[PDB]
Amino acid sequence: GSSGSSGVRHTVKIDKDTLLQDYGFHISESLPLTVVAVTAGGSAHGKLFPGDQILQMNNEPAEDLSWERAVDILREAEDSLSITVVRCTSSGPSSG
Repeated sequence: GSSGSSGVRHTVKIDKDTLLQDYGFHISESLPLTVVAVTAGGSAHGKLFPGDQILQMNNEPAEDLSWERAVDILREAEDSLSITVVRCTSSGPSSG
């Protein structure tokens, strides 16, 4: 019975750019890896967005994985990076 927050998980791949010298999107140094910025038309264009919470990185549990560890996964990824995030929105109390 795999069920929970409305937010659905979306597995998207990423890659480093030759001009932006980065994987398009960025990540906060804090423990709770949360998309801080998402290039507009780069590698993580659309695939990700500033506000989501990383759930998996290169086939690894985010819970037992912190920014520090992720920083090593972002570089390790040579061919591509299998990053997964959730898509949840404040629905309910939202008033206008």
